[PDB]
Order: sequence, then structure tokens, then C-alpha cells
Amino acid sequence: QVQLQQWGAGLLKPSETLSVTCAIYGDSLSDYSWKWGVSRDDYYWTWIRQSPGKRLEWIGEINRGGNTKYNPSLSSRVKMSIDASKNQFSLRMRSVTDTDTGIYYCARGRRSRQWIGDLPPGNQGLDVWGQGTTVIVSSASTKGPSVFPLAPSSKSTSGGTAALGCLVKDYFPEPVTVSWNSGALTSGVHTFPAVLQSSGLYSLSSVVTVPSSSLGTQTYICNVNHKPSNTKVDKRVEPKSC
Amino acid sequence: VHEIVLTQSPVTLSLSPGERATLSCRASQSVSSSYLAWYQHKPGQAPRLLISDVYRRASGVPDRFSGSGSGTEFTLTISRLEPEDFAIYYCQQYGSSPPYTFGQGTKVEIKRTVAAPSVFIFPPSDEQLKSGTASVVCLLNNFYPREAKVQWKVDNALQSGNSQESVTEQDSKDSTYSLSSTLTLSKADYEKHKVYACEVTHQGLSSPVTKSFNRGEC
Repeated sequence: QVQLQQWGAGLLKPSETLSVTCAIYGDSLSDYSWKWGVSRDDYYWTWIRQSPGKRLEWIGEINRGGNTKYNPSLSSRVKMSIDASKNQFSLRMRSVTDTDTGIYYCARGRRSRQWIGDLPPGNQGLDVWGQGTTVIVSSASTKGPSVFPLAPSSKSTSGGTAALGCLVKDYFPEPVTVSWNSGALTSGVHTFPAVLQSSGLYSLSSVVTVPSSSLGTQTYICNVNHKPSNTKVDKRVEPKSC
Repeated sequence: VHEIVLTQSPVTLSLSPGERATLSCRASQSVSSSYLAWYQHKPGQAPRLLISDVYRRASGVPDRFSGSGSGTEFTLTISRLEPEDFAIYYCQQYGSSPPYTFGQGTKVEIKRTVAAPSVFIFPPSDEQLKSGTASVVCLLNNFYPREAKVQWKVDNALQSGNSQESVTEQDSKDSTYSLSSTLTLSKADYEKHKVYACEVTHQGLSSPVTKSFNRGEC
């Protein structure tokens, strides 16, 4: 069982240098003994990335010997290093701009023409992936969200059921977590994916449907947590007439 | 620009569990069958290799996943769909010539009966108005299919360029969608009008549904 783990997160201003690392477990890079399967020189340690509204992009690869191969769209800004003293390999991307925001995965590609005994499944592909490191490039500074109450009214009521919510607006960066009544309310909750406004800040909504008759009995609080800004906000959503 | 370009079809496949799924991946120029790979991807989870080399299954891939191709058109087939198989599927050329580009992806969706959305509207709050901004929210709750049209009207005038939309993933319970649309104005632009309306068009609605309010009511 060969696994990859990615540590850290990315928060960069434009023109800065991104540096991401990946650690391998379940296999050694300083093991030069080929007695079964494929040679450890046929492994190509790969960086891939994906932006929210785009397809996956092969960033590049480096092998155990140091030979690198870079996507020509990134090759001018990309450097790739590897070290078997820690079984790790890293990517350095210079001159980052807003276009480089996304999820960065490390993977193991396998390209073998020769083997001893059996060719393990997963040749000619990326057979082992990391979970993904989030990287955000923006001119915006870290900002905690403003939480405004989407108050229930006659215009948000249908058959004894009323909708009520929280507008989590103007925060940076992702992500935020939203709970209701300190987690004691889970049924009928919808938290929407954040949308990036032209101002560079994120905004989203979290709504829940409750019994109408309970609006005079129950008190509803939304708990918004933004870890990058170290903020937690508890907002009470009080009913209104409109 | 020597790069091979892959294109997947359809963009979204809507089927039920137990049915047969087929996903197509067309290359701009012929690629050897030995260098075409398929991956499965679920949101928040790492991508998983399915088919590689000459249509050979990767580690821990069940027998219901098969692959075929001719060099220019390739096909990933799922004989019967288990619930855990609804996700995104990508194709990639790997091993032929770098860069090893991907397709745009195909989404596999659960096909259910047509469900009309519940339309609700939320006016701005005094907290936000005291900051110089006004956001009106329109929520469409539990609908299918995902195709829905949300329009903002201010004094019976259609708005453009000051609203944002967001849709949730498919629900693991009732397999429906939910949409939130936020219309944002300045306090001045907001208070210069009276009627704010959200008009919704959906397959499950005979005629469009309008949820409106007067700024003087709130």
C-alpha cells in the first residue's frame, strides 16, 4: 500500500513563489534493489492541478534520478525537486497570479516497458494520488465574513414551513463552515458553494426549513466559522414581516 | 500545440442505479490504446484510476468497469450502476507524448421524477443596510432537473450584471438540487426603487412563479 500525503495550504499574493511538498509512504526512493515488479526508476512523481471551472492540468513530473519534464504552459515558472532522505518531492511555481488558484495534487505516474515477473496494475497512468492542497492567489487580504440574517417572513413560508438562513458575505479566503444551533439542527439544511465576487471576496448562503409555528418557540442561531481569519460568529435569525 | 486534445461526451449523463452507463472520449488525433486512462473523481476526494494500459483495470476496480477504443474514440462502460458510482469521470492520455492532457469530464447524475422548486425570497437586513449595501436572496428548494431560470425584476425591469447564482450538489436523500441567487445593490440604488421580484422558470412549473415584495413593507 503506497500512499501520498500533502501538508500545508497556499495563501499568496500575486508575483510570489508557491512551494508545495508531497511525502511518500509505503515505498522508498533510496532503495536501489530491483528484485520484483517494476524498477523504481519507472516511477514519475507528478504534480497536477485543477481550478474550479476548468479541467485537470498536468503540471509536470520528476523521476528518482532528477530528470524533470514540464508542461510548456508552465515550464518557464516551474521547478521540481526530489529527495530520498525524506522520501519527498516538491514543486516551486514562480510569478503566481490569480489564474493559479486551485487544488494541487501530487500523484505517481507509472511508465514501464520492463518488469520482473508481474507488471502490477496501473501502468501508463497516475495510479496513486494525494488528497489535494488548496492554493489561493489574490490581492485580497484575509477578511472574516459579515453574517447577515435571511429573516423568515410571509414571503418565505409554505404550508406551515418557513425558510430562514444566513448570508455569509465578503470573506477571504475559503473555506467557511456553517452549523445551526451548535450542530443540534441538521435536517433540512442547505449550505451553498461560495461564489467569488468581482471584489475578490467570497459569499455564500446557508438556509434551513423549520416549522412555522416553532418560530415563536425556538431560537435559531447560525454558527459561522472562518479559520483563516480566526473568527466564529453566532447570529440569531429573528422573524420579520414583509 | 502538438498536444493531443481530448473531448468527453456527454457533459452530464442522467441514469438510475442498475442501468448501463457509457462515456465517450474523442481524441483530436489517433492515440495508441496503450496510453489512454480513465479516472473517477468525487468532490472533496482524490481521483482514483480505473482503466489504464490496454483497457486493464487498476487496483481494486470492480469487474463492472470496462474500457474499449479505436485510437480516436474511446469508451468507458459501467454495466450496472451501483449508488457509489455516480461521480465525475475523466480521460487522459498518459505515456504517449507530454503534456499528458485530460478531458473536460463527464458527470453521472441520478435520474428521478420531475420536482418543482419551492421559491422563497429574503429581503435585506438592517445590519447590511447600515453598512451601505442591500442584498435580496431568492432560494429554490428541492427541484429536478437542474435546469432552472432565475430572473430579477426591479419595478418590473429585468436586471443584468448584479446577481450571482449557486447550486448545491445532488442530495443523497431525495436526489434534488437547491439554488440560491443573490441580488446586490448599493443603499442608494436600493432605496431608489420599491418592488423587488424573483421570477422562476422550471420544467415542473406550468407558468413561471414570481415572489415579490415592496421595500416599504419591510
